Amino acid sequence: PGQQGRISHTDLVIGCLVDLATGLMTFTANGKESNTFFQVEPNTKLFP
Amino acid sequence: LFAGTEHRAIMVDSMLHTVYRLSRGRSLTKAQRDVIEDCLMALCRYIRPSMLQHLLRRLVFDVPILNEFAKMPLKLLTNHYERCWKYYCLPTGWANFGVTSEEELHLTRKLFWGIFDSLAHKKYDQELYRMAMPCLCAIAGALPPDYVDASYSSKAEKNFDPRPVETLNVIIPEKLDSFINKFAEYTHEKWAFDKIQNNWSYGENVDEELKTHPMLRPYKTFSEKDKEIYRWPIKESLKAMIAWEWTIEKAREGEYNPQPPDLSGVTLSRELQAMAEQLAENYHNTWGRKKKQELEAKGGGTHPLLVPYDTLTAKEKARDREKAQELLKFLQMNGYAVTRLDTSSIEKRFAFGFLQQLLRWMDISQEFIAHLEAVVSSGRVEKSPHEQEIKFFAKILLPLINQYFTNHCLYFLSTPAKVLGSGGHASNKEKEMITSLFCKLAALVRHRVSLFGTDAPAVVNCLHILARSLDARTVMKSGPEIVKAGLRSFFESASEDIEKMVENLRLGKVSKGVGQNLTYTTVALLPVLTTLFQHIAQ
Repeated sequence: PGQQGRISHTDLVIGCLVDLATGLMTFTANGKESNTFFQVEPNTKLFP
Repeated sequence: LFAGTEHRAIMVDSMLHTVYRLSRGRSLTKAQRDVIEDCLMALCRYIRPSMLQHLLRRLVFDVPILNEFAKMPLKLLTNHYERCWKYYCLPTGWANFGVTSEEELHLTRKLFWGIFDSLAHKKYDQELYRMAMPCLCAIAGALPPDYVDASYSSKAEKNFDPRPVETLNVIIPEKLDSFINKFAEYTHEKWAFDKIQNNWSYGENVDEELKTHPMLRPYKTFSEKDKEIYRWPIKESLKAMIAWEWTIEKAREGEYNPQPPDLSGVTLSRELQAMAEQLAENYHNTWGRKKKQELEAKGGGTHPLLVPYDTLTAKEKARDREKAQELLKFLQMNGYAVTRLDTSSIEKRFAFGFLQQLLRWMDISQEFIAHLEAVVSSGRVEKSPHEQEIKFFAKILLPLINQYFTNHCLYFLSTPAKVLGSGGHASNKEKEMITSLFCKLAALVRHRVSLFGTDAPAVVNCLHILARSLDARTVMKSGPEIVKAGLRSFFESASEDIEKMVENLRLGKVSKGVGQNLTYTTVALLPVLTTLFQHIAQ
């Protein structure tokens, strides 16, 4: 939270991981696992 | 090549300033001065309207004096506004140049009015009236008739010298002094809050490159002097504030960050914003005063930025206005209410005031013509002291009327149901005032064409244009009985003149009043009446 000192010199890096066999999608904030996850059916096409 | 200097507008403005200064230069021959003037004009042609804003402010300063050097700038501005009129007038504006910032519009209003008043007060000079014969007409065409300036108040102020009134002979409240003391303490606390927002933690260690001011110590350690030295700006400012006939009163008589954010959300009235503007302007005039006191040692090259705080660009306002707002909010919740017209937007419009001045000049025309015939009947006065007023009227006002109303005929005829013009429709008051002006001018010219002489063709052409501009339906349906009666009087007077004329053609009269009636009819009335009938039918 940066309602104070909102400007951040640091650059954010969001990482997206997908397991094609399990159809599972997960995210990392700066190497820290995020709570959000998705599950997709087989044959799904996904674009970054 | 200067056309696309958007990335170097700063250097362009510096160059324009330098060339303007060199034009305003002693020890320069006529040919030299002409070279500088030509270069400045040519650059202004190709330069974007936005860039010239600063030079327009400086010229708003200089030109209203109407001194010898005011000649060329009148031309520079005439050409600039004639070329770039759609940039100011139309909401869309020219493509690739944009639209006015509303500060240029405020400056344009001020320029128009200053030149107008100065030239009215000046004695007739053919050369000067000729330089303003290309006239404020370009400025008026650039200005929208419906332009409403955020602040419409008498400046009551005058190169530039601010003169404070010193009340130090009176006492000052020590309760007040302590109040500003605690306010400065709390402002130190907000300053620490601001460093925390900046994310830099003020530090015990001393270091210039962190910009962390080592000074930050327990408040108790401070040296007594620096306290009142740092105070003295605040004390001086508040002192000037209570000095300039602004009262502080108690609203309700007597008898670990900061949890509450001091936010701008609070609503403020237009007049309270005007008072904050005036207070910020007074703080900036005490500023410019100490600045000038420091600078007068060198005595030359006065800083151009030093100008009235409201006149200069609104960007600099934010800071002083914010301090004034937070202060007034603070003293309001405490209870120290600070107390120093409701003009409608319609009154604030440029066209409204322009028509007001035109009607006032029409009344002046009536009065000095009356005095003129009174002296002609007996006790003739050859002097004619209203000479300057007559010259102003004929040479300036009539051409201005013609051009302005020719350009903006649709705005006056426009109604919300049907909008002939691209943008805007005139108010009912403006319609009434133009109708009143037309009727007054008709009465003025009536039986006095010989008095007007060479200006009578101008009078009749202005009458034609005004007639085309009139929206009679609105006035007759919902309009003051004064204006309705004036228009009815015009019609009945025209009828009477025509019957008298047809009788004179019957030749029952011997064959002076008959010549006056015939010439007035033919030259002025019958054409104007024809034009009005055509406009009504259309």
